[PDB]
Amino acid sequence: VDDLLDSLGF
Amino acid sequence: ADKELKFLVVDDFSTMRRIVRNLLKELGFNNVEEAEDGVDALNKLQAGGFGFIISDWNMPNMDGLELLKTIRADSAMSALPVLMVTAEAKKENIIAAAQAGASGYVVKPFTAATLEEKLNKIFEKLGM
Ligand code: BEF
Ligand SMILES: [Mg+2]
Repeated sequence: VDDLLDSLGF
Repeated sequence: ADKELKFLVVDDFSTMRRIVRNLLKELGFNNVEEAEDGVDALNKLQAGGFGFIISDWNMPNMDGLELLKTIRADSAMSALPVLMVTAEAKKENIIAAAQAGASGYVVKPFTAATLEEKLNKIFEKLGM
């Protein structure tokens, strides 16, 4: 989840 | 961002709105109004002047995703920053948020420090 948020810039 | 930027805090739970409003105040953002769902939010946005939206995900009548899409599809409001707040992060909702144009996405609860960090990321991206 956090890697997704981080990858998306959130 | 201008300290007087007018925020609209949208959430169907009054206490959560109060908390977000207080966190904003702690950061120096005093110009804040509230809405209890997407319909109510759109109604108050019609009054103009708003510069930032913080919206909850699950709300009756019109939820946060629905509100976000409505804003992004409107010629006068399409550029408004919108920070989504949610009780639970699910990959599917995050991807949905990105597709609809969310400026940010944060899981509650969060501290003032976290709010400040998310706001600044958005300000920086948008040159505010
Ligand atoms: F109802 Be919100 F998505 F926490
Ligand atoms: Mg809710």
